[PDB]
Amino acid sequence: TSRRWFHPNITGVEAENLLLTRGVDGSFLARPSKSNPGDFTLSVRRNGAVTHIKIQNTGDYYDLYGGEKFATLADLVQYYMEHHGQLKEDVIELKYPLNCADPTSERWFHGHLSGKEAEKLLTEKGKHGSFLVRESQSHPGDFVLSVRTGDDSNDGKSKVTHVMIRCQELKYDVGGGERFDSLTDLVEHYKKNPMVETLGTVLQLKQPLNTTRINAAEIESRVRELSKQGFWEEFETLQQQECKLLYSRKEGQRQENKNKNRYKNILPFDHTRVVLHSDYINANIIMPEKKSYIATQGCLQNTVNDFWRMVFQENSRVIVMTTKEVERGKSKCVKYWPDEYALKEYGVMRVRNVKESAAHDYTLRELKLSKVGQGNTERTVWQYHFRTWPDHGVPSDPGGVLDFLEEVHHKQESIMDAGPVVVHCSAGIGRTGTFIVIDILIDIIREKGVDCDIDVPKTIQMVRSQRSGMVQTEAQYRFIYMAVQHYIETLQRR
Ligand SMILES: CC1(N)CCN(c2cnc(-c3cccc(Cl)c3Cl)c(N)n2)CC1
Repeated sequence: TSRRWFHPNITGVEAENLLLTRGVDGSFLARPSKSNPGDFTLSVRRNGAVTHIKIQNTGDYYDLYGGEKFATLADLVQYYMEHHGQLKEDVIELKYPLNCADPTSERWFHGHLSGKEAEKLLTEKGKHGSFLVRESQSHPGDFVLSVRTGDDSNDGKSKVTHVMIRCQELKYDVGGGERFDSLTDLVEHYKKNPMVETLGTVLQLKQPLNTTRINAAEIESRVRELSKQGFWEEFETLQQQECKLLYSRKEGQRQENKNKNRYKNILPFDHTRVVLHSDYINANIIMPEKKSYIATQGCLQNTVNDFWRMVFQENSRVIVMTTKEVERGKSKCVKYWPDEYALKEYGVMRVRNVKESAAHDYTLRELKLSKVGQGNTERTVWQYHFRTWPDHGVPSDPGGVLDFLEEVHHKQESIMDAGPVVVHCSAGIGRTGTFIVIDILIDIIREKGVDCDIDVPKTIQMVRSQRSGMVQTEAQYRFIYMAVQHYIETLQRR
């Protein structure tokens, strides 16, 4: 629960020299692979030298070359830090995190801000405990910590306080006392032991100032601002918080459930998993914080029957399939529906394919699900199979996805008693999280209009607290922004 071992702005050479001059045998760090965008590299020191292990994320999961697949870098690191003797060349041990000092991935670091801007933002958007750290324009190389204190203006009950931070010999201080190795160490220190002014005011550092909430109508401008690197800084800052979602996943780790996971390490949270009324399926309920989703994996051969038990149990009437049955040569989902016009039984569940409708970007399958033994349990389940998603990367234009979800939305709305919408791909976190986050953001705009606030990272973080790894890559993070922008332009044209 730390994640100081990730260095977002480090070359392969610098990582080698940091392990050799400030590390020891066992010291490790992770960095984004500059060789290919979207990849990563685990750099470990061993026997007086540096070994680089490749981690690939094409959009579905983190693939540790020579290792196992994970939903987050945090789980990857924790897995091998606790299972000493799994990563091998001769076992290669992860012992000591080489902590990063870069604050460019901290939610509260706004190097650009000035004095007035910091006060204006903290005044207009901030509440009690809202703080931020910026670089001082007065003293080149120093920083300033701004904090708003008071009660939730124009009365004096609240105020803003500026606390200078001096950077001397690679370490930071507030003018006296202890000196910290980085701004993060300084901040985390005063989040526990807040400063106390001479007259009693406690400079509490509750939450960082929110700068990612925007008005939907003004999405076009925020997109341009994030393009000359902004997306990357904002996305890795979201990744920096993944270590705050280390929730219980005991049920998926039982022996009797191990073979129900397409990837043993990608598991559902206990507190949001779908419990079947034998009870286990790798799926989670996603509740936006009326319409909910079930984010789940692609069916294994031995989980098709459980999959339909879930669909029936939850009264789901729509399935969003976002992957071909095979991609890049490897399987991603077992065909769990019968051929057109055919009827087939999956355990106690019975499925008829009434008719298939081919579209440009997807295939629709009108399915009639029922329970064997009782001829009053029949309901129509509409499977929307999106088939035009590239094996590598993301769509170049979001119109296909948006038209796809627009149709999926209206079907769901036309069924009164409908339960959660089932969305799945390979591991059910990458594309599945992308489709679900876009659907959530689009829902808000369609209801409240373009004059509403939306917050992309906050929405992804809220979804990640219900299933780990939702939305996997920066390409998918950027594509979400583009889909929202495209949808906004449609509304403004009509
Ligand atoms: C410029 C900067 N150094 C990087 C971008 N920026 C921010 C701010 N806030 C979030 C955020 C918002 C809601 C939930 C979560 Cl979990 C997060 Cl992390 C974020 N992802 N980036 C500010 C500082």
